[PDB]
Amino acid sequence: LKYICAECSSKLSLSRTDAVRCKDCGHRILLKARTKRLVQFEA
Amino acid sequence: MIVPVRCFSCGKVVGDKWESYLNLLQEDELDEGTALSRLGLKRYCCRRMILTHVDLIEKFLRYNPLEKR
Amino acid sequence: WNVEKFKKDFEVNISSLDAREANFDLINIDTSIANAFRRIMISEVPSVAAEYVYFFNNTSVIQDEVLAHRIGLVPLKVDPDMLTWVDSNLPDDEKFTDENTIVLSLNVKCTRNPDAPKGSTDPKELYNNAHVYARDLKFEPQGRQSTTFADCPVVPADPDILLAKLRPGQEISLKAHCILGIGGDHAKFSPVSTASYRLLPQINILQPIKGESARRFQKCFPPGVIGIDEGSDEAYVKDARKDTVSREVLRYEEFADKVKLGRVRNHFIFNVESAGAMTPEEIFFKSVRILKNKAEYLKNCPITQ
Amino acid sequence: PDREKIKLLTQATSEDGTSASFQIVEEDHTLGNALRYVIMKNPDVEFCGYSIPHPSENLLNIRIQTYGETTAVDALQKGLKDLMDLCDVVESKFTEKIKSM
Amino acid sequence: RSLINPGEAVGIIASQSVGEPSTQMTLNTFANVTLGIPRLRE
Amino acid sequence: GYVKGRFYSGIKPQEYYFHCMAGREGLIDTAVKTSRSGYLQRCLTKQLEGVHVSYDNSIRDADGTLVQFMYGGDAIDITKESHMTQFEFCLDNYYALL
Amino acid sequence: MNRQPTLHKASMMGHKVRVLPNEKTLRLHYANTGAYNADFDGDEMNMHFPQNENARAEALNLANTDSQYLTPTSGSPVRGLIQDHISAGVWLTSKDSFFTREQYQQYIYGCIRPEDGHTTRSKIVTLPPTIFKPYPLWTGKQIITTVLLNVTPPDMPGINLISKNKIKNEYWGKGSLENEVLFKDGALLCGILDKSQYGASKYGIVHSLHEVYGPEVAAKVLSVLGRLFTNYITATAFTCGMDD
Amino acid sequence: TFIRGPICGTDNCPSRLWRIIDGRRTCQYGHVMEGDVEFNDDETRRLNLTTNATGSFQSSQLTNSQLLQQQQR
Amino acid sequence: TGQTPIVKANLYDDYGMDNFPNGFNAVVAVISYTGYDMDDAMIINKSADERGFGYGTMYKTEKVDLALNRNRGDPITQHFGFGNDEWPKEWLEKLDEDGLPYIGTYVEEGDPICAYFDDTLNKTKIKTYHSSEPAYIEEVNLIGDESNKFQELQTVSIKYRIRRTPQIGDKFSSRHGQKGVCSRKWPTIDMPFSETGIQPDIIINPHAFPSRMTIGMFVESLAGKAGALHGIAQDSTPWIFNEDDTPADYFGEQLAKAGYNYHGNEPMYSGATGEELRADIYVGVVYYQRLRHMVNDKFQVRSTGPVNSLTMQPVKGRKRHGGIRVGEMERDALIGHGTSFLLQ
Amino acid sequence: TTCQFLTKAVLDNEREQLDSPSARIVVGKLNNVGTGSFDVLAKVPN
Amino acid sequence: ETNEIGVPPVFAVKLTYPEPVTAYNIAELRQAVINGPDKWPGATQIQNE
Amino acid sequence: RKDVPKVEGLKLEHFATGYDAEDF
Ligand SMILES: [Mg+2]
Ligand SMILES: [Zn+2]
Ligand SMILES: [Zn+2]
Ligand SMILES: [Zn+2]
Repeated sequence: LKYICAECSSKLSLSRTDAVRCKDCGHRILLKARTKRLVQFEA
Repeated sequence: MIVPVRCFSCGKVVGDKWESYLNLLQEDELDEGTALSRLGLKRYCCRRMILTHVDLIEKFLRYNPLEKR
Repeated sequence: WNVEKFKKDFEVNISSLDAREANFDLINIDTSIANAFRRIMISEVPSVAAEYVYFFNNTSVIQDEVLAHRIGLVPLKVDPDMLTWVDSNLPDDEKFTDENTIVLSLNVKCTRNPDAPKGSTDPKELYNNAHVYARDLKFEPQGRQSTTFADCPVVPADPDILLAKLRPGQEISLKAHCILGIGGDHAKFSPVSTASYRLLPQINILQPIKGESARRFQKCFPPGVIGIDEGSDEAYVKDARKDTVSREVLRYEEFADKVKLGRVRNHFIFNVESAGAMTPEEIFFKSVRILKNKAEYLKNCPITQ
Repeated sequence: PDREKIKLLTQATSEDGTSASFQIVEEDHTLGNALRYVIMKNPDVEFCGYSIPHPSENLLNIRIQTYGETTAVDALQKGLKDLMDLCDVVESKFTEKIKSM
Repeated sequence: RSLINPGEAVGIIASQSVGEPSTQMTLNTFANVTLGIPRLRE
Repeated sequence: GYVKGRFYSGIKPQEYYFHCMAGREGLIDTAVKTSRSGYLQRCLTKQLEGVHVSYDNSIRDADGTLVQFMYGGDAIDITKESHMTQFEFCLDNYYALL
Repeated sequence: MNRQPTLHKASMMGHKVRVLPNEKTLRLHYANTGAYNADFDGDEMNMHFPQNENARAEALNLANTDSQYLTPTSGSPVRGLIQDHISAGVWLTSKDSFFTREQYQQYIYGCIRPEDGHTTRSKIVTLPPTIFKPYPLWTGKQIITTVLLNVTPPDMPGINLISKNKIKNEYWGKGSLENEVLFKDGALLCGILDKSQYGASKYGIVHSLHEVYGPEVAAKVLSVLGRLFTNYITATAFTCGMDD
Repeated sequence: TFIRGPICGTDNCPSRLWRIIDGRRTCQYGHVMEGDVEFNDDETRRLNLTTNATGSFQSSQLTNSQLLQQQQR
Repeated sequence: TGQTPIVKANLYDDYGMDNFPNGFNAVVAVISYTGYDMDDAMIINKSADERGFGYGTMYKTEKVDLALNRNRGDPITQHFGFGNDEWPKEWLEKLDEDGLPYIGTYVEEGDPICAYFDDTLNKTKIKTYHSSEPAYIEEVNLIGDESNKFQELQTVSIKYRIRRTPQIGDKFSSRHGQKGVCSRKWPTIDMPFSETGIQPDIIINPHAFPSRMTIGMFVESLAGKAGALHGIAQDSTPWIFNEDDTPADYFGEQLAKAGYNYHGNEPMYSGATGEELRADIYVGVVYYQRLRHMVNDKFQVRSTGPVNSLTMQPVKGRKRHGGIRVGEMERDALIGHGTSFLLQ
Repeated sequence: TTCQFLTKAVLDNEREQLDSPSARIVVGKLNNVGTGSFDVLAKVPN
Repeated sequence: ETNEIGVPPVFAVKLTYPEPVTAYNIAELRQAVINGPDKWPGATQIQNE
Repeated sequence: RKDVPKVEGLKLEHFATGYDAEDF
């Protein structure tokens, strides 16, 4: 899933015209979580 | 943050002795002086890396947003 | 001067030899050449260490570029004769083949252990895979490398190197592309812990010290440097190879005109330690055979205008 | 072969070619002080010394001035031969001490 | 040969040679005549 | 205020307080050196600024107003005057100056 | 170049460009840190660039760093070497410095380099050694002679000068004469070199070379002495301990 | 990365006059627009002006008229 | 990589400042050797810097907002997320499918940070990274409204993590006001090695001392080398020593039992030529600390660019590529040279 | 004080003659001190 | 030298100088246009007649 | 006033490069 709640740390996702809060606490700040990508670095 | 792999001045691989230092300092109950020379830190450039290290990663780990507290 | 006047006087004399360090003397050679061997072993002798790190996923608390850097300083046990030299000219279509590269991989997830004894503290038995060591790097053969490296596999030379620390929910997943390189481009390719020399110290006594003062003369040195021969009771040099020269006698007013302190100036006591890839005696042959090839390559280029 | 390793300079060369000064690329005190020691043992070289014109960029200048018995370049190439026979003594003296250890 | 050159700026050079040494003495006092810049301001 | 200590063996707690009292007096003293000797140069330079040597070796103003009849009395540059009355040096090195 | 605050007119000079690789800061020589009053801990300097040929000829012929050796305040020099180069000339022009044949020619060529810039001869000329027997050595006062022999034009004779320095005769021992500096036809015979000679002091050696040979050979000798006291330091370096 | 505009003030284009080659605007095939420079003001009564393009000022917040009211219903 | 000092005062423990480390115990040689370290400049060993010596990292937070200019009652005029018309499709390489960037990407000056699809202009718009420094992206937060619904994600907060490696021009200091600029990074083969193989990390000039008179920095190098060898930390509160018990007679005595020189000197060879140096030189372990004011926040270059509108002159910049100044004091210097063509 | 020297000069109808090096920076001529102190003519034949 | 300055390669790219084309520099202004704006020595603009 | 006390119980922590603790 996309996002993560701040207060209770439960994964969730949102849609268009959907409320921006968690569904177990109603906290109003969501961290966009990290997915799998291919960033290249030089060691 | 975490123990560095290579010593800065000489280049000796020193990043693996950290848990074996905190074992010899806890279990066998030595000082800091015979413990370091037991691991084979004979200079004083590589000797200060184990001796004066502050393991500040253990405070950074408690702030974890991937598990409900 | 001639080479036969060098071949007769030159004398190597090995003191000890291990798989991690080496101590051997070089008598009767110039300082412009004994220093030329020291600068080659540090700077220009090739070795293997991971140059590129491709991050699939990292949600740990150590950020990416530090973790990419901490992988680069791990000494792999790959013989560097076994690979070949990457060409930094081509794009990725012809850059990495099965003969340039070695592919390493690392995949660790960490989650809670429900068999935790109550009130315990140590995360060896409070979490599952909480300490990411260096032995968790897995060798991945690509191409003909399954037949080539079938005898000896790619192991890091010191496996307990701590790379990260994890807590539940977190995961590391990367790939590393180890190549060849000399120590003059980055300090992770230098296949040597340290490599120095020192001229042999020379203690000569002028006035024959005797009695209780000679007993007070011996203790201003390491034990074993200065001896006192019985009979004549005069202080004599057992060996000055153990001298750790510190000028302790010159602090005393009643010894400052009996001893001069000097060197031998052609007696280079080398001391070579290895970082983990190669044998210490194999590096010194590689430094001699590079200065021979640095001359022979210069001997055949034409001299333009 | 390579045309860009060593090149003789024209602003500092005599007509008959008994005093010339080169410029080697990708060298330092590693070769430059080891080349300067074995050239000066040749008894026709009046003057020899290196100088690195800047430590940032990577060049190395050698100067050779002889008396007239030979050229500068023949004085250079006799040292490069004698350096190659000097590394071969140490390597041949080192296998003997490793094996007989 | 040690003469002045025509067209030179001696008006500027006179001002930057009274002012610029006067930076090295700024009111850092210990007959009784006025010293330093407050003499030079008068 | 007499401090009989030195910086090699260290000073006493009372002498440390007197020495910081005089060390601060230097830092405020530097804090006036910036702006006060800067208006002095501006008043001079704005007024002169055009006072140039003419081709008669006089020192004219910009609008033709005469100020001096020669530069300082002898038409001598200060940057070329240093070895003008060092007479023994011109004698000992006569041929190189010829 | 320019450095705020610009007090006197010799703080806006005109330099020739030398384009270096692999850095991000402007690089400056120590001889210009008398004019800008610069200290290398975070000082920032501007740099301008004239665009026509009129204002290009005037930053080379009127405002350059060669033409400004003496301020018009009183006439004293404001251009000369600093801290490590004054503590090296004391140790190199001392009586106790003896170089063999290899170390003599290495210090000469490492500073002079005839394949570019200034060497008014064609070859590199040397001097016969001081001690001839049993081991031919040179002295450190022949290195300053050989440097002044190659940068001076050949069709003018040497320089003659008697002067002093800041170290009295009592510090060396009895009967010494190392406080008197004597140049006889461009050859140092007596005395050691100090801040009074090749620093920013009046009536030294580089002030006299400015006055006999003109400004273009004054600011060449200042550069060549910069590199002789740099590579000499890198072989016989100079510390300052606790026991001092 | 471009910005549409005129063709060019010369016959030597068509283009969409791309953005800023530092200081002035440029066409695709090279020709720097001659001549105008990007303005900026580095430092009351609030007005309805929306200066965005190259530091020059634009008009009020009425768009093409009926489309905001046909699509709203 | 923070480190705790060896020579610490006793209020380092009772105030708890080992929780926030400031510096790193460097191995400092007091020597004039390179000729690049005169006038308050220092030399860092290159092959100690490339093992992470004083590696730093600067974070920086920008709040991407579109709830402004909204006139207190209007509908949600623009939304996050991708549209349905054409958009150049290399935006998808760096933006996720809701108009927010992928966590951990590598942004340069020109890459997008959010793609908000407008409605009153019917176009898939964009917002771009403005600063010229290549940064990553560490965290993105979705801030919701504290008031009622309004729920089309009007406020987002992005945090960029910027790498700061020790360059040439980066100020360092000791604990004694010896503030200096790193002037070159010296290769480790050219550094003066010791008789045990320890090349230094930082070479500082000996000419810095006798005008500043920092004799604390001479005793700190003895108490670090004596403290590293026997593995003890040293007390260095003021006013525990006096005239009779000086620290150089105390910290020198611990050095003599360890087999070193009583005055803190070491016999050290040269790196270029290979010969032994003349004097035994003076090394130690001095707790440094890395200053801010990196060189990357300082430089500035202009050829032609954005001007002012009233006077057609360049702007006051470093963020707008604006010219420097030629003041009223640099105008009076250009006349005094006699150059009236550099004045025009 | 700029208005004071301005109001005296307008009431006098004073022609400025552009001689000071601060007046030639306002108008934008070449200065008089130094290299702007003469004229350079060319010598064309025929 | 004493009369020099070390310009780093971030200033040696943005600073230009209008050097006109005559017969003696056409050998060098061709090599300086081909090098482009991001290789020193290069050039970053032309200007027609 | 009491002296800053001696740290007691020390031994040689620096040997020649090729020699060790047990040789001495
Ligand atoms: Mg400063
Ligand atoms: Zn929640
Ligand atoms: Zn070490
Ligand atoms: Zn166009």
